[PDB]
Amino acid sequence: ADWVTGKVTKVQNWTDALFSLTVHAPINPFTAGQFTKLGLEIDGERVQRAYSYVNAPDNPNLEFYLVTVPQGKLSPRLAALKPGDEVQVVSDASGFFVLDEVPDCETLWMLATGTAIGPYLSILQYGQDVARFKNLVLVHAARFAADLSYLPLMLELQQRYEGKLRIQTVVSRENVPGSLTGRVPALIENGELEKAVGLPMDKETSHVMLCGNPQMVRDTQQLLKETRQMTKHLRRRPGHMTAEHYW
Amino acid sequence: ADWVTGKVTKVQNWTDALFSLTVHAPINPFTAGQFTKLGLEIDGERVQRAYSYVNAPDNPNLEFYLVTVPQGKLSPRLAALKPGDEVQVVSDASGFFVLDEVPDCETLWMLATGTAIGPYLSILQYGQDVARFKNLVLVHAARFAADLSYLPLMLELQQRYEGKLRIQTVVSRENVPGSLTGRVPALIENGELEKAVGLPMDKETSHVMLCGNPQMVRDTQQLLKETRQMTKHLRRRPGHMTAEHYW
Ligand SMILES: Cc1cc2nc3c(=O)[nH]c(=O)nc-3n(C[C@H](O)[C@H](O)[C@H](O)COP(=O)(O)OP(=O)(O)OC[C@H]3O[C@@H](n4cnc5c(N)ncnc54)[C@H](O)[C@@H]3O)c2cc1C
Ligand SMILES: Cc1cc2nc3c(=O)[nH]c(=O)nc-3n(C[C@H](O)[C@H](O)[C@H](O)COP(=O)(O)OP(=O)(O)OC[C@H]3O[C@@H](n4cnc5c(N)ncnc54)[C@H](O)[C@@H]3O)c2cc1C
Ligand SMILES: [Ca+2]
Ligand SMILES: [Mg+2]
Ligand SMILES: [Mg+2]
Repeated sequence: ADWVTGKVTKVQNWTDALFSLTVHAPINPFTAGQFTKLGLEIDGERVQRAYSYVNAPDNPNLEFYLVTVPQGKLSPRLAALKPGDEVQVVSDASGFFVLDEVPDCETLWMLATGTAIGPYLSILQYGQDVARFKNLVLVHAARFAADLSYLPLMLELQQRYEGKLRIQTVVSRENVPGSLTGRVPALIENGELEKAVGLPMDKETSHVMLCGNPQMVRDTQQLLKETRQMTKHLRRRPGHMTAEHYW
Repeated sequence: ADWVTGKVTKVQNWTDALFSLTVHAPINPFTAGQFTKLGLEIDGERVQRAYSYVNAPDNPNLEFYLVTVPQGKLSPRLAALKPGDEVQVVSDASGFFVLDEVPDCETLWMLATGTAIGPYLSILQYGQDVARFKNLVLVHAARFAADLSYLPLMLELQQRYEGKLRIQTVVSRENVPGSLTGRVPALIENGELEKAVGLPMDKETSHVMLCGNPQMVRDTQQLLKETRQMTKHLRRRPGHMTAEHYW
């Protein structure tokens, strides 16, 4: 896994914990939805972690949306980077959370918690290989309204897609006009998410991508399996769900 | 002003300085765009200030979007209210920043700084008397992206308006994907706002509503007069610009 040297060109601090890095690095071409590994030297040793590309692959402004994990090894050090700093970038991207691995369906649902919205933003900004889906639905769940860092881009995407892309934000406990409140699995189970979006999530019409918090991913997959007869998708055994856990 | 007792039902703290109150109170009917006055007793005397309704006239959740003016007489005390607390509400709404005072035109531009987005949210949520406008453009200018409190609602509105409504964010003090950087008058003058929105601002096609900071309001009015032969609108001298300053 050889690497190249990236240079930080922008640091955007969204909240005390959330930031986006913009980096220029001579990486190889990647597929929208894939991740690389970013690395710094910590206590005399190379430390690296996976981070998804937020940018479309044809945009050389590499962008990563991160949360500072308390007591985390690498994230606080990435949080300390300034424009002009170097960071190590693995030159070939990894991952199967990509349209190439998503079967045709009427409605493609894309569920993310927190910083796990990245891969959907890469995919949606790139805008290729989506003609075969009638509907696209992006659901961003975060703890507070203040944590929904890509709403302006989301307004841009919604307009671009002319009604084909439907977007819904979810917050944990706040009452926020325009957002749903609560857990993604609970909002699926009680019908509120589907009512808000105005499209069903079911085996006949949907594929569901799930990205980020393992509890959200696990609980949602268990719910859809037990209550909607929806299965994990495999090349050899076609199904309805594609997942990428962030931990 | 004849008043009623409101009960705070919800308080949403957006930022250290921004908050929205929700109130139940037996007010008289109001026109979307109008304001009332909210009041508290401070050192033995009744103090009150004007606040625009954010809610549509048929929504009993009376909602006000406020900035805490540091050491302001009333706003810090309103920021201290908690659900269940009482607040004084004037029962007859005031103001002429309403669609019945807006002349027919092709594109209605709604410009607001900071908390002055309220009257537009009332108008757009009620969604009446807008058939007559081919285009609606809502420009929310704030200092930082963290200050754009109603983006989830704006995204909801943009979706339901099926392309009629265009939402544009402007942030003066940083660069955020999907936002325009700068101040409203400069961005009108240099074509950026019109470029970002995708529609012209001119005397043939436009009416412009302006709400909030008096410097934004007067600088913009002066620019459009000198530069685009657009004038302040009156019943007796029909023109292109409607204004409401917040101080
Ligand atoms: C494919 C993939 C893509 C990813 N993309 C991103 C991304 O784009 N942006 C991003 O911020 N992170 C992303 N992550 C997670 C990232 O790789 C790191 O795990 C994260 O930055 C924490 O690393 P650390 O060195 O600071 O903490 P560590 O010292 O490694 O401690 C991490 C421990 O905390 C946990 N952890 C990881 N993330 C969180 C979290 N948010 N909350 C609570 N615990 C957590 C796990 O339990 C882990 O064992 C991704 C992970 C994977 C597997
Ligand atoms: C018709 C009308 C509608 C209004 N609607 C709202 C609204 O919906 N939400 C809202 O937050 N304010 C609104 N305002 C302002 C509001 O009436 C008060 O002036 C404000 O809350 C500050 O009062 P205070 O007692 O805390 O400050 P004071 O002790 O009276 O000091 C006043 C100073 O506060 C500053 N200020 C006043 N209003 C604002 C503002 N909104 N943003 C930034 N600085 C300000 C000015 O610099 C002013 O000189 C509106 C004003 C008018 C005239
Ligand atoms: Ca009229
Ligand atoms: Mg809806
Ligand atoms: Mg645009």
